[PDB]
Amino acid sequence: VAMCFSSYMLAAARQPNMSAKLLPYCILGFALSEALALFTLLIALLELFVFS
Amino acid sequence: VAMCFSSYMLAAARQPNMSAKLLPYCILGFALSEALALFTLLIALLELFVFS
Amino acid sequence: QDPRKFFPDNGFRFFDGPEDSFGDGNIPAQIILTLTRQDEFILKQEPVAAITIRTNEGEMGVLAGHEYTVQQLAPGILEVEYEGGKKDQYVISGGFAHVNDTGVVDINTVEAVPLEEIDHEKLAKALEEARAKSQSPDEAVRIQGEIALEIFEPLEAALH
Amino acid sequence: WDRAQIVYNRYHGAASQKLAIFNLPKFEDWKQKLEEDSAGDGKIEEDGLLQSLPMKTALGELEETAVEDFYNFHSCLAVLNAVSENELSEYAARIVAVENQL
Amino acid sequence: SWRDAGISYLRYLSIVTRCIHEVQKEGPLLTKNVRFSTIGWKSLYLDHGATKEYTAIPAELEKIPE
Repeated sequence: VAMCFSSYMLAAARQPNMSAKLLPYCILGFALSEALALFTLLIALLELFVFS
Repeated sequence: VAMCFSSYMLAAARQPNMSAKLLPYCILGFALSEALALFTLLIALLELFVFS
Repeated sequence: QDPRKFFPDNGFRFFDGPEDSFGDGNIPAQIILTLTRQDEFILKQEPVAAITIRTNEGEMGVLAGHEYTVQQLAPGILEVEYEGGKKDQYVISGGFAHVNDTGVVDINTVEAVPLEEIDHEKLAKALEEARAKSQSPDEAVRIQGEIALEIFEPLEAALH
Repeated sequence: WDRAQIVYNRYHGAASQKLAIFNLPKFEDWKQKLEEDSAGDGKIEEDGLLQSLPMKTALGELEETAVEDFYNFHSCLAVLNAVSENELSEYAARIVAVENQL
Repeated sequence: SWRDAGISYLRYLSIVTRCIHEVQKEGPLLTKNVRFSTIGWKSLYLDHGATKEYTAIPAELEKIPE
């Protein structure tokens, strides 16, 4: 996550006028990384609240 | 996964002209780096719901 | 009044700069060097096998097809290596190296003298002067001695 | 200043000492144009002009103080070439303006 | 170092050049090169009718503009 956002910052610092075109890709990678966490978070919540 | 997109930002910040030629490989890496995660999740979903 | 009797030329247009290339797909075998002191070249587009520059980040070494990079030259020595295996060392006073992917180098400097035109005896005298100048507590002399010592130390290291 | 037009005399030959100009931009404007032309693709907008997009990226790789030194160094070389060319043009046109006096 | 002292990159280059001119051997090349470091120039500006020096930017390299 933070790698993605940090890269956006450093890229815009290297090329500000490109900052609008790099922000989409950032979000994409972000969400998908976060999505894995959610699945890792799904199991940990799927493993207690239903299983006997 | 985000290492890939972050690197694409850094490259497009270095050479924006090349951005269009870099986006495939980026996606390509993401199409497979994420797949392993699925192959790590499938077990956890194939381990529980079918084994008694 | 005459309607713009004069129409001066742009002086930039009298020079012939390299045109950078994208995706050419060919690697040069030997670079085309061009070293310039204040205004006059010492070398004009010479074939060269390799070259070695000094910077603040450290010493770099350039060969054919080196990546496009533009950067300072720290005041020190500069080694050129021709295809015949011989070498040529030049002392410089700052500058900017402009490298090309196609294989072109423009090392624009303020001075360029071979090491052969320098004597260690005359250098030894300047060393203690610059050092004691660095010792004197005064901003006018300390910085000057620091700069002189900065240029002299690589010379004292290289002549040995 | 926002633009510096260094006028000088170019020595094309002993019988040809024409005018010439160096239109130097301002540092802040030069940096902004460098970024705006480094983003987009490389397309010359004037015949006889060279593309320098890789240079305008690699200078972005270069730190700030070094870019200011790049600007000042190259402007200094431009001024120096102007002074040398006018020196030679003076010494070449003086001969013509002296033989006609004779 | 010299950076925050106020002197520019170009005066630093000229000082390094002057040092290189000091150390190098006696010969024709030194005769060509001493010309490229020696200080002879000035500034001047016209008053109502007379000349006057603009000594705010000095030629000597040790000094700092103000």
